[PDB]
Amino acid sequence: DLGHIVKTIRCLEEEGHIDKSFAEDFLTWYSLRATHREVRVVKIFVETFMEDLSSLGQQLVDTFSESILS
Amino acid sequence: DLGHIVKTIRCLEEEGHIDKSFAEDFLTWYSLRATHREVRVVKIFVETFMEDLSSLGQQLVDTFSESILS
Repeated sequence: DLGHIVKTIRCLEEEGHIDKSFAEDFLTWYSLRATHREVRVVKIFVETFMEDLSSLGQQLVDTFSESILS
Repeated sequence: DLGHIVKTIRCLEEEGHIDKSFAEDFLTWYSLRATHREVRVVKIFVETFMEDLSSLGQQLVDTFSESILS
């Protein structure tokens, strides 16, 4: 979870939807003072995103592999 | 574009949908020998992903900001 949340927050930050400031605050909050249910809800959001990432990856691989190999 | 493609490929790699090997090959291919149309199609896939990232970011911010602030 924590590893997935950090990786996900990094993706967001790298494209400027959150500033480094919010990233830090989000992670400190998540780790220290997020209630058990708000963690469960964070996990849900991250899981949807993981599914979208899985899909893109499959798409890129499926669509371009043949070309990449030459 | 290129900056967005690299950032996007990094997100994928960080969660093991592609190995560092494919990342490198994908980027070299994209830059050097991807045809103009296959670039247009890559861009489309990346754009869908950018929309999914935008949404997650908004979701996290919208849902948790109040909590993060205390």
